Amino acid sequence: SLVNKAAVDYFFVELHLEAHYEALRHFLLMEDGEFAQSLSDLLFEKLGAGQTPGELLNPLVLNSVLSKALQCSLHGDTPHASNLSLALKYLPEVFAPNAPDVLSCLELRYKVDWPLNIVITEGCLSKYS
Amino acid sequence: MPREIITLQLGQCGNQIGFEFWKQLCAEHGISPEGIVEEFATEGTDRKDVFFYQADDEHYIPRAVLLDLEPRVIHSILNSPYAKLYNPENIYLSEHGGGAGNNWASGFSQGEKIHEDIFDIIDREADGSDSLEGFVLCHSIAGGTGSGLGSYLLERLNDRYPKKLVQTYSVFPNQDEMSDVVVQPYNSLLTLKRLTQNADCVVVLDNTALNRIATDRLHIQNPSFSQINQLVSTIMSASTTTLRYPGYMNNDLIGLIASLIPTPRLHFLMTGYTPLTTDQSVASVRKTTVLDVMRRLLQPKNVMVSTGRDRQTNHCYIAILNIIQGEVDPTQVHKSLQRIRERKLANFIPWGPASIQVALSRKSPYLPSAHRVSGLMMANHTSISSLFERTCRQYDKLRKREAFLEQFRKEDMFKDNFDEMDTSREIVQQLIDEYHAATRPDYISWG
Amino acid sequence: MPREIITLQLGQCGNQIGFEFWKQLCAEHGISPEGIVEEFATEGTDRKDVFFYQADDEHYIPRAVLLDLEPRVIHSILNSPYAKLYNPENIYLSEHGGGAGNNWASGFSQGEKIHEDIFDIIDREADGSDSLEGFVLCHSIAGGTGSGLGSYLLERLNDRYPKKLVQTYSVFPNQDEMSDVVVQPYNSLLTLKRLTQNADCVVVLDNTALNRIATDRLHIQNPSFSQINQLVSTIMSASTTTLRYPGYMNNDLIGLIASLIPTPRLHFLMTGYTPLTTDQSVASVRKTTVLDVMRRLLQPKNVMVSTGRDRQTNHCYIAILNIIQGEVDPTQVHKSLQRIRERKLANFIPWGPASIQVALSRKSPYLPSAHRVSGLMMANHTSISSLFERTCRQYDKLRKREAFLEQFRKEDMFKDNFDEMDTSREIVQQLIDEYHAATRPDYISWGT
Amino acid sequence: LDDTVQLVSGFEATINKFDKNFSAHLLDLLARLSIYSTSDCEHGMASVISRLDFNGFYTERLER
Repeated sequence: SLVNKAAVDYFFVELHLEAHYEALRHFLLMEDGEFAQSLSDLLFEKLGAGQTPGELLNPLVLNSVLSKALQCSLHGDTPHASNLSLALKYLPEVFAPNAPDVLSCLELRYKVDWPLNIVITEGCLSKYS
Repeated sequence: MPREIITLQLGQCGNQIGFEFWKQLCAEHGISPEGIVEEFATEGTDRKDVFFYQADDEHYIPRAVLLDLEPRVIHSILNSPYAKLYNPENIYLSEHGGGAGNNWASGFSQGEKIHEDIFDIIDREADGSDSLEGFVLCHSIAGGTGSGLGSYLLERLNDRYPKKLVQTYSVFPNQDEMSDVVVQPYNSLLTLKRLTQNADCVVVLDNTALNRIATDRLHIQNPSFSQINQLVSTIMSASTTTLRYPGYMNNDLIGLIASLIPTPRLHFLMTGYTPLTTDQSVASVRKTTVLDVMRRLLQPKNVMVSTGRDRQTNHCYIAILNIIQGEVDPTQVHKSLQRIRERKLANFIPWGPASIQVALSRKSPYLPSAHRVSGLMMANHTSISSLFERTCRQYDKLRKREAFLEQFRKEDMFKDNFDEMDTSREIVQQLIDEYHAATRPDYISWG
Repeated sequence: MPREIITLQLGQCGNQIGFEFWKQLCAEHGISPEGIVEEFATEGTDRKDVFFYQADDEHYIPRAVLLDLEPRVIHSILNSPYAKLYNPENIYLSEHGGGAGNNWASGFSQGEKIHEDIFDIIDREADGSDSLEGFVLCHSIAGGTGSGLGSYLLERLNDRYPKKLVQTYSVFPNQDEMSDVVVQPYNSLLTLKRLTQNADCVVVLDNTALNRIATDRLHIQNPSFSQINQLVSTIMSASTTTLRYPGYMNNDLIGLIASLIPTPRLHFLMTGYTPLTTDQSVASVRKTTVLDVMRRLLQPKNVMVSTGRDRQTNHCYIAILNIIQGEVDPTQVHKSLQRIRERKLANFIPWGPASIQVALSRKSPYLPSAHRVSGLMMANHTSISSLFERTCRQYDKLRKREAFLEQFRKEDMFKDNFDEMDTSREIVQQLIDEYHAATRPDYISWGT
Repeated sequence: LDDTVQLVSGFEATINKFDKNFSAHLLDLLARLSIYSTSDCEHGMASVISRLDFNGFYTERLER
């Protein structure tokens, strides 16, 4: 019981588990509504224009979209928003028209340091993505 | 990015509504009456850029262009707490101070004379907007200044931003209250004309409903035009909180309005709010449940539209979306839906899918909310036609009676006849009928 | 060594503007009105030699030459606190005291009469300068003396240092207001001519724009002539900052104007400053943001050049360098760029390389900044052509009417004809056309 | 001083060729900076690039 109590205190104060959950809410849950709106508009413009993953998921395009969404977001400049990264699961050759899963190649990863990576597992980060 | 809204305040009522809107936004964001963020306003979570522009890193200026044909309203604004909120270069006051004589046509002609200045103001406010969607004009249709200048502002916004949407909040005259603006039905007709020709969406605000709400809910025996405009500004603030406090949902205007506007012509929306509380009753934070909220929403005292008692047409809501802000339990929403179904509290259109959309929005951290849960409803309801039909009938009655036309006869547009008012009334009647038609299965073939 | 700047002060208005410019430079460098380095000027990072010359081993004298055709202004300079700032050999006063009669040609003839004194001043300032870059002439285009004598000074600076760069901050007269100086349009044309021919970069200071900036930004309802001269001096300071404040980049006037001046003819620059404040308005430290600064600098109401709002022509900057000092948030810069792009607040040149150079420098402890963070932009912008084209058109309108030529006919330069006014109008028109071309890709062929 | 015009035009052509080579090397540097800014989504590096390429002269050359 003493070990468990001290571990809870360590995780909350030292490992900032609550702060990690807050970061997940800010970035992964699209709490920055302006960033989410800009991302959604850019995504639907690219999908409707038929941009390929190599064109849409190009690091220059993804970085520009992320930068614009963060600059337009009140929370986009927050250090919790800085933990967000737009990654590609796979590179489609062509954006399939009217496919709802067209943008399923994008993954948002959250980095967990030791020992938090014991609790925030790679499976958990994959589910969040 | 947020869809920024430029607020155009026209005439006494429009300027009062703009002033109260800027006051409410300042209070929610912790902005002083001078446009400076208060030291207590540490929650940088509000979206000022939707409605306000930054003049500097510290001074917030409303993205508002003030256009009036009568100096009285501009002087009242400069004596209001929001006098420093608006850019003084974005405030147009007629030098002659003679007003529009309660004539919509005179106000419109003055707006045309101040068209360049007004559109320069609108462009200056737009440049302060990072992703300006378009302009929202708040005005009354019953006066001379607020009606004519509001129509002028709508026209100039359509001319300058022809590829941008132009929505108006046009206050139609109270039909249960004796309007001091005897020419109010003509002014209302001219404003509806301008909304039909130069606006893309007209939200009908019946001053009769504002007065009824003030009487029954605010205990105001005689709601003033200023009090009605301040109520409208409070309603707009509550409906726009999700725009001003970005979150997981309802981060854009189009997402909120998509469920409400079935056709470009069928753009007459009804509103609902819950829980409804009087400004004086802030003291008791009622633990209103979603079931309690939904029950209060069905009360006519909280509806911002004064529909006539049509006995022949069973006017109904086609769809209702309630955006609820504050502490809301999803289980309370479920219980609310259960109670509504058992009570058959909402009828929907039978010809297509319709539901209650739920948007969750954060509250302003700087403004204490007297309500644990609050909500705005946007709904397409055929009873909204009764407000438009009543406005059209009043316009036709005034034109047919030449009532107060001598004040209008001073302006060239209304000097010889009110035929423009009667044609406007007919167009508004057709719009009302289309909004009523959208409650029916044959709406698929409308137009 | 610093890139020294010789200040040429012409006529009453030009001499007042030059005096206020030298005062501002001294304040920024911590030089007293008597030429003594202030004790507070402990930051030895400033280039005093840019704006002051050493007259002896102990006395630093501003590189200012006071030239007038009327003795009143020269006597006022010698009776001003800056009397010891100027080299007494650099002060030319016409013995006749009659001035130029508000005639540009008379001012030019007086400059010719005072040519020896002015070029002696320029040579003395150059020899006192270890690495003299060139001369900057501060004058008004609306009078008679300050315009003609200013053009004479520009000519003599070009003659003496033909291999050295000469940047000027040349204030062109307002062309939309009816000048009480009927020959002002000729004067304005002559000043724009001299800026086109003998300057490498001309920052146009429109007194109409100065008044607009005072009203909208400084909240000055009625800008005084002294306030207009101080606005012109502020514009000159902003255009000369890279010469006067040495850093990693743009350490010389020629280096400063090289990035701004793609072709020799397209040398008409417009300026903008933000935040603009009147001397009286120091009280409120406005938290000006980078977005607010950039927007006001691009706003004609805050720009020290009064370009009309042309809706049809995309007037543009040939080059802009912003030296920004103070607290700047990268996220605020990003939001500022986003808002600028959405509002299209700045058009850039399409025909050549241009960028914002950034040098980080400590601020002068001697110059009080009204802003927690401030920045100066020096830019070559095609919208300055709208001032020069309007000045040229007004000049042609006056010359075709022989307006106010009787005052010029008193001087030998204008006794027989007004050909100098027509040549000045043509030069100012060519300068306007070249500056407008510099906003376009075809600027490579401008003047062909 | 102005054959002198011919000498000036030849000098200008040589200067333009040197400028082309300098611009090519600068464009390669800018391209590498752009790649770095695009990999890490670093808005700071995009702001640095916008400082170096405010008129976009080197952006097109790096893309080319």
